[PDB]
Amino acid sequence: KVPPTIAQFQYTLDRNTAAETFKLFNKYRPETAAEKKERLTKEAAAVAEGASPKPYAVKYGLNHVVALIENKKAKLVLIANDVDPIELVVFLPALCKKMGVPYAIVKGKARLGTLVNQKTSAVAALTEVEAALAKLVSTIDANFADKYDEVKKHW
Amino acid sequence: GAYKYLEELQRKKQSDVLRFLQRVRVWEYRQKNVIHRAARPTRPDKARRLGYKAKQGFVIYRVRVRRGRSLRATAEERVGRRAANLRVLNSYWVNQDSTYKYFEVILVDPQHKAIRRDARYNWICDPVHKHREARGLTATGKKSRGINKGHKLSLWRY
Amino acid sequence: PYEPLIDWFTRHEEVMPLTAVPEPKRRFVPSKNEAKRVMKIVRAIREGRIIPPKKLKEMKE
Amino acid sequence: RKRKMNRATRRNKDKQRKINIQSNPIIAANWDYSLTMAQNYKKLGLRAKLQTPAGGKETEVVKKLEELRSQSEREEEWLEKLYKKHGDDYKKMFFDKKLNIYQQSEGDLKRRLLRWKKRNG
Amino acid sequence: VKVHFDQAGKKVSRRNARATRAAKIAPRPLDLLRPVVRAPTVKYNRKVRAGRGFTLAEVKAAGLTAAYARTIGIAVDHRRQNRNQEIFDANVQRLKEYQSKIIVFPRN
Amino acid sequence: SYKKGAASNRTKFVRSLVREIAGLSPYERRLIDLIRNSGEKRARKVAKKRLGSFTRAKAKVEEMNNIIAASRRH
RNA sequence: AUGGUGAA
RNA sequence: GUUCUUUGUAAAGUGCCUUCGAAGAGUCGAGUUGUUUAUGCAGCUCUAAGUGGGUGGUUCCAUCUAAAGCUAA
RNA sequence: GUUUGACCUCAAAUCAGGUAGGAGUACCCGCUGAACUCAAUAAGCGGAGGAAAAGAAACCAACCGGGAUUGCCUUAGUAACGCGAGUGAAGCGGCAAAAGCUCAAAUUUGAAAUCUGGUACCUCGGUGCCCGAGUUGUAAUUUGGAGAGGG
Repeated sequence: KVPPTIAQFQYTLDRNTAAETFKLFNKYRPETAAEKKERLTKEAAAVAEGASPKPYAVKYGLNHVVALIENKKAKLVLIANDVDPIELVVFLPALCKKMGVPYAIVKGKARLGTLVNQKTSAVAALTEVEAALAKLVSTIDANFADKYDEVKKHW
Repeated sequence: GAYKYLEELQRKKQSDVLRFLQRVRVWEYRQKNVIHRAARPTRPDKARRLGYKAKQGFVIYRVRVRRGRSLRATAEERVGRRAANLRVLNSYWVNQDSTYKYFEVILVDPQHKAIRRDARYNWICDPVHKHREARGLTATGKKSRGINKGHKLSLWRY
Repeated sequence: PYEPLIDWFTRHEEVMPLTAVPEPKRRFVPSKNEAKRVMKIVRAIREGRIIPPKKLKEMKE
Repeated sequence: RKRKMNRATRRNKDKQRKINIQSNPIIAANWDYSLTMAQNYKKLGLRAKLQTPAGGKETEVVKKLEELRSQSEREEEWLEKLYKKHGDDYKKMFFDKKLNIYQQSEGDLKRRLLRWKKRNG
Repeated sequence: VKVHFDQAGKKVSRRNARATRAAKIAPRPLDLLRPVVRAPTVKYNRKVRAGRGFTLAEVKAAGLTAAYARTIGIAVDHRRQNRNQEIFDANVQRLKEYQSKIIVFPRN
Repeated sequence: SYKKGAASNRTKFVRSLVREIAGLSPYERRLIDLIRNSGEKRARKVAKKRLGSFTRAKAKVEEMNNIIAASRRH
């Protein structure tokens, strides 16, 4: 029988809210290798012949995502359920709850990574966004963090 | 980093979560062959602190050894025998059973150009390190040899 | 065997971050690690071994 | 096996003593291969060992006494633009977001501008 | 049964190796400066003896850096400390004399 | 030596979070149950046999009292 | 005793 | 020595002011059972700490930071 | 939208790029180990090089501290043991040589900046292009001698 600390996944965000979260994340897809390379080539050509606002992108790497967490810099955290090493993500929801940061779980690590170029991403987070982020956070809260606040129970 | 938390989580092995994980993984390991390739290390923190890296050329193996010679050294030798072209740099525990013990072993390919082209691991390609586990030069082998620090006929011409 | 867990620690929220690491200038500077690649591409273009992007379109015969 | 082999000459005994002092042509000029390492060092007036030797036992040095950057084009243009905009007012240059994109401190600004002026008067 | 028949041969080989290192290491004295040390075991404390390398404190007091000292061929002992002012002063004077006597060619 | 190994708050937080998420091992469960049903002396005597060094058992038993007290408050 | 040899 | 290149708001060191500031777990350890020249290793139940821990001798002191690895002489 | 692709895993190749068997074995590294305490000897097993191994202290030290590892003399036929046959070292001291160090470990997040393979040029490799590995972590910056951010 699964312990109460396990099975927190599998029970994940609903269809509509998950789709909305995916759509919101698609608005800040990080520049891919080809796009970054072509942009750098264009910049070099412009400078070689004849100073920009800070960029924004989704956070995906586990190490730096956790680094942003604990510092309270993570506005939202999205976690995959089918990750093979469960211990990598067992403590992440607990850390997010302790730090007071919204968090959510999704089914399919590959689908999580498809919005961040990489084949798989395990977890994802956002640092900056326009205004639908607050509504999405409220929906995620009311649908998973407060409705299923009894995750500590059952087996 | 996640490793800072993963190490502490793995420290409390008797905890419910790790107890469930071990009993879940024991059946999967048993269903596998005696020696089989592992796509990724089940204990990434341990492997990473053991000098293993995810770059190309690194291979993780797993092997089952009967319980009841040092088990770690026997497992290393067994994996090296099948993996003739690989070098058994180190191995570590992952799971134990009543009748069998499971130890994960990380292998480094010396023939791969990636391993030879970096100065941090090119030393392993030298012929001196061939069959390192056979001579017990690994961490388990050195410990078994008793290479501790401290207390723990000749005739000249005149 | 079947008992619930206790959220004794997951009930209060920290205010100050766990670490007071100083803020690095790089976070406030336009990606010097990227200006390095930009200048490398500039050097390659100067050497003539890299074709400007415009010539790529102008030579699609 | 030696019986079969008898049924690749290499000479090196003499070449293992006549070692050339290739590490320094200056020393080689005054070096004497007929003397020992310690004798040669004493002849050249140079110490042979920093520690007390075991057991029993300066023109050359004069010939050894004789032996004893700018801004990048883009950086130079940027510094010239800053100097034209503000001159010597480093405080104003510090807050000049248009040109001080990297937020250079008051010290680095002057350190670069002095070198820029060195080649521009 | 080991017999040291090659004693003369071993001495000749050692001398040849020393001469070869002298040819390779002509400007330097082959060895590195080492500090003066007092032995333990009061049977031997009365007699001073050489050491492995100077402590970081001694190098700092001498007016140079650990890396610069190493490039100047000065032995460094990171794990050794100073407990007596006499030995520290002797090491400082030795380092000062060595620095005054040495001449370093340019990196060219 | 010039470094002992101060917790620096970061390790404190990490270990507390690990202890909370991982719960209590059967040894810790029994220790707390006997504290609530026997006493500190009984807990120490049980730890001295379950664990190795006497000082390590004493420190863990003392820490369990605080863990129970603070945990039951909230 | 070690390691091999063969036989109805 | 001879040379063609030297560069891009590129890299390093040092003293001053200031803020931050980690450490190899079924591992040490412990009991037993076999080996060892009364150290160590191995099988096995338990298996922990980080102003913590390992080795020693005097009323608790001296040194070091293990459970990863490379390295000519 | 009962169609689909991803991710994870399991198989196949007269596919491309790669490697281990065997021999020698004086020396070396581990397992096993017999008899006139004999002996951690011999034989047997597995693995390597020109040396092998060890190597930069959870070392020795009770001193007015030494300071990687290994060899010689000495310590010493002493400490210690079986006091009985026999076994039997180690610090310090002198000699030959000396070298340092690398990752886990704290955010590169204003840019996975990393690398294998295929292709066109000049070839113990370098450049452009394409794919793949990579985020379940590839480069620089930190390995306790601390170290990082800034002025």
